[PDB]
Amino acid sequence: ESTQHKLDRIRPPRVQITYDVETGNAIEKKELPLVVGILADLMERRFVEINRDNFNDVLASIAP
Amino acid sequence: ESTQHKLDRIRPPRVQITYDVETGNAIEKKELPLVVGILADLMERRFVEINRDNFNDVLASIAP
Amino acid sequence: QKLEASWRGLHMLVKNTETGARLKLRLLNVTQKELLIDLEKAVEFDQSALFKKIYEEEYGTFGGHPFSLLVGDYSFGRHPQDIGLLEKLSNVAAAAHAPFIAAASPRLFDMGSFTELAVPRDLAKIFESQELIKWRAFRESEDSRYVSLVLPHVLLARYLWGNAAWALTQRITEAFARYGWCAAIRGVEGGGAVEGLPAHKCPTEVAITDRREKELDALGFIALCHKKNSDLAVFFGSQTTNRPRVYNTNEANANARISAMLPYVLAASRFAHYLKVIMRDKVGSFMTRDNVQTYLNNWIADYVLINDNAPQEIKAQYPLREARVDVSEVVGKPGVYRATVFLRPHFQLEELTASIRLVATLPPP
Amino acid sequence: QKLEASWRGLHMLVKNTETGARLKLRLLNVTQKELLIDLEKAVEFDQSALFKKIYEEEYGTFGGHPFSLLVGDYSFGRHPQDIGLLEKLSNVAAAAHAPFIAAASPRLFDMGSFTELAVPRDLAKIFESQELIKWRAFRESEDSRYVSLVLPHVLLARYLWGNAAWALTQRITEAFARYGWCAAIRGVEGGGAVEGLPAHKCPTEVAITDRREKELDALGFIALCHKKNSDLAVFFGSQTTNRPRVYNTNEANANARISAMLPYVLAASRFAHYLKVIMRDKVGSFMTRDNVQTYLNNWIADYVLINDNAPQEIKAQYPLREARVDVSEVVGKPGVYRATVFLRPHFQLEELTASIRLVATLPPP
Amino acid sequence: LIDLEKAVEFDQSALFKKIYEEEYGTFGGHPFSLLVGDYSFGRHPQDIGLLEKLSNVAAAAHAPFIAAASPRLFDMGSFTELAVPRDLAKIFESQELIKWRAFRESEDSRYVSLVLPHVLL
Repeated sequence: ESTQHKLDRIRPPRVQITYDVETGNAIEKKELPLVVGILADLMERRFVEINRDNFNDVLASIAP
Repeated sequence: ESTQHKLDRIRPPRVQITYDVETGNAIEKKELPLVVGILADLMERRFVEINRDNFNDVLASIAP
Repeated sequence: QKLEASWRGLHMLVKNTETGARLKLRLLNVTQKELLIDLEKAVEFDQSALFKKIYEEEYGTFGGHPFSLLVGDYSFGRHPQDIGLLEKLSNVAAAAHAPFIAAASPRLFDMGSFTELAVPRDLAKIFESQELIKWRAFRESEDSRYVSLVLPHVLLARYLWGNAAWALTQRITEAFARYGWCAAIRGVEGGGAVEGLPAHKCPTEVAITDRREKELDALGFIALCHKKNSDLAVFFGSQTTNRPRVYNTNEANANARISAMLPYVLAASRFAHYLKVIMRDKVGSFMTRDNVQTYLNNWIADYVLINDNAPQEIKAQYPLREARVDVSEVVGKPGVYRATVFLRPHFQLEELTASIRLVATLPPP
Repeated sequence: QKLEASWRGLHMLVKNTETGARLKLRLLNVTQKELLIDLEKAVEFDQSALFKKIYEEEYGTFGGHPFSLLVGDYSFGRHPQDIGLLEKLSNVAAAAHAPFIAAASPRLFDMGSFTELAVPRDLAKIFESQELIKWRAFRESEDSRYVSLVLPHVLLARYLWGNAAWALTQRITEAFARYGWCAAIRGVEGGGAVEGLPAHKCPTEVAITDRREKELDALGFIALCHKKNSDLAVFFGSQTTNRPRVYNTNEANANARISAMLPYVLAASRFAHYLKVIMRDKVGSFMTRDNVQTYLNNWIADYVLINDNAPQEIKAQYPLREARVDVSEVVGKPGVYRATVFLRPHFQLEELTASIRLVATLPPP
Repeated sequence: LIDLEKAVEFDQSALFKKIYEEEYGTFGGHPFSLLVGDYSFGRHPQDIGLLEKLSNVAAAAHAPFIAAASPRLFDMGSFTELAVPRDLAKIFESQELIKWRAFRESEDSRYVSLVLPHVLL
């Protein structure tokens, strides 16, 4: 809750002003990433995130 | 209230004359200054007005 | 250096600002730790020294001149107390409708200096770190639209580097002096030009490409971009730290996006200050709901410019392209009203995607 | 000081009031203890000297000019005899339809001086004390709507501080002189401005923020609010000490709220005085129930203004936006009637809650 | 100042009688067209108070009043210092000039003009 709206309730002034985003009847659209799980022969293990930046670090940690 | 309009009520003459500004349906437009609050590491303290004229005085009173 | 940079940055702002009847600078000498202590130890949010001085003494007092803007000569990193202080400051800024401007620390980017800003392949990847959970939460908050962070430092570690918040504040004060409103504070021609920089070497610590500037804008920062082979740098973006929410309607998305832009937030805050003052003057007068609505719509009409073909310098003088005030009664409470103030600003160019096509004949549009 | 303040406050009121055929000031020299003794020792409520002099000799006598208003140059604290005296005074004021105005003591707030008024976080918390049981009971009483308490003192302990009841009384007398009615006694533009104060330092002992003024209004006080950096202070509120009862219908809540407001209570009291005089003149004439109803509705029509778009100065001259008198017979009693007089005043602005929204397109209302 | 302050009512002062009643308000009178006061007015509270009362009398009779501004109004010992301040308007923001600003906002102040600086005789 914005502090502006807290002043609606806690000792409000006669002229109480807040800023609000006009959203009408819109609903929020949360987006999910695409997650690809890779199983390869390269309970305590884990799906380690891999990308172009850290690829060689993951190769080193696997140490084939 | 102008003293001219006081004479409308207090023992007025037969011919009572006042001066007035013709404003029609206009509303007054009070202007607010732009106020910039500066917070810098230079209840009892205060926001002291600073400008080109008193800059050195404020520097001295801060006394870095 | 650190003390000299603060005083010299302050002196440059004061010397280059047309202070007078319509423009005042007010200075509070306080350290970052003192601000943190005052905000954290307050018994209630409205009891802190900062809240009293910023909200109550000016915005909330008969005859006060509300703070239009707050500039903090501080850098904010990823440290938990830094983000906590930013959150408390955002709360105070939101209460008084006084947007707050400070500097991003290089530590926010896990950098020792902004000279490393061009090194990472992807900036957004940095801000996925678990160390930035609090920062992302702050970006999600409503009151974060009242906090803007600028980067990098500007030449005034053997060089005297200053906070770029001083330069952005100077852009704002120049815009007010020339036009009476603070929207025109970005771009080469839209008021974002910081001219006359020392030319010894980038006067802004690092060259920022167009793509990098866009990344930084998306991450909630206002970047100062040096024009190569010149003594000039430009604030291309004017994005607050607020991350707009994404909705299923075009109208809601557009409204969320513009409510996170510093120029428009500044204009809306100015209208909040004006509404406070004029309606306080109207308390106690004989007014119906219709009287209030007519008065407020009449008053705001003077700030509206319909002509979208007006030049830049004219549009800068009028914060609104459209406005409307709707007023309603509160049942059971004579003389008590609620209003909604819709403000449609003049919008500033953000992006352009262009396709060039050689043709033997021009196709119809 | 205390004697000088009383005489100087009185002299200022006398000098600044257009006394004449239509406006009279009458003075009773009496101490607070003497009033307490007279009211407590009366064998019956209508036997006290105050009741005789205020009700019987003017309101209750053929040819009398009823007291329109009573101003008491006294401060009332939380002491049991203070609240008891306030209650007895309220009874006399209610009987004669003559609202009483006096000063709140700082001791009512557990305060040595009103310079401490900004210190407490929450004023309403103070009035939960067990020491204020009698005060809360008084606020619950019907006749408390005829008592208003004003604070703080106004500059005329080394400074000559006066009762602000003098300033409020002056507002009332100016309103009557200019408009013939006493509704326009609050606000910057609605008649609440006290001008030309000594500017040496707050001329009203303490700055009162908007939020604190609203708190005080909710607690049953009329606060004088200094405009910062000026020689002006304003009565924003006009609330009596009465705490309105809360009901399950909008109409009952609205009626209870307005019946606790000093301007409307003053107007209703004036109509009570007029009804007493004119109906006393009609006793003994040949009149049916319908004759009485027609006469009273004809007489009151001159005070009604339907145009809600009239300016403030015009609305100040007409106490009513609507009125109706209903008369019924009393079975078995020829020539005996009962009437209900409904008065709908012009309502003054009390509160406004506004939401400011930046939009790319104006939504429909 | 004494005559204007001690009058029982605004129309009872000697100045009001002489300026309004005896000429503007009397059959056969020749109304005063203008009033000139050989006085200087500073920032002092009784100076501004006297100016306000004089403005009331001048407004009643429609007789504009002309006098001199004191250098003390500008926080100056002499008008030889008039070119010294960078910004004159800044001087009149002082808390010592609250009463002067209020007077400037009054309606009857249009019947008061203040001239400066002194002229060599």
